[PDB]
Amino acid sequence: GSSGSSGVVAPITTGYTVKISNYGWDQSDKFVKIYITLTGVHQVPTENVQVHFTERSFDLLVKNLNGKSYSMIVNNLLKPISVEGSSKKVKTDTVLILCRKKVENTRWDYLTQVEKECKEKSGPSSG
Repeated sequence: GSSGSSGVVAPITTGYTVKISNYGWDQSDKFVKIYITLTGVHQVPTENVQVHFTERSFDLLVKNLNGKSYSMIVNNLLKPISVEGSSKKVKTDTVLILCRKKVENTRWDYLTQVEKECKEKSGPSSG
C-alpha cells in the first residue's frame, strides 16, 4: 500500500466555539440529567455533537449550530457517574445530557464541587 498526495487551500472555516455559561441541570434519586437551551442542536447531526462522559465529569461539544458553535464541559462532579451507562440526548432547541448515578438515593447540592466549595467557604471544612 502506501499511496496518496494532495494539497488545497482552506479559508476561514468555523473553529471557535461558544461557551455555554447558563445551562439548566437537574438531579433525581436515580440519575442525573442536564438541559441546555440550544436552538438548532436538534437540527445538527450527531457528528457536530461530541460529548464524553467520565467518572466525575462530562464534556459536551457542539459545532455548526445557529450560525455558530457551542461548547459545554463540566469538570468535577459532586458525585460520580457511570460512563458506559451515561448517555446523551437532544431535545427541541435543547440538548440533554443523561449522566448515570454511580450511587442512587443521593442529592446534588451543586452540579459540580467547585460551586459547592466556593458556595460553602466558611463552614465545617476540617473534620
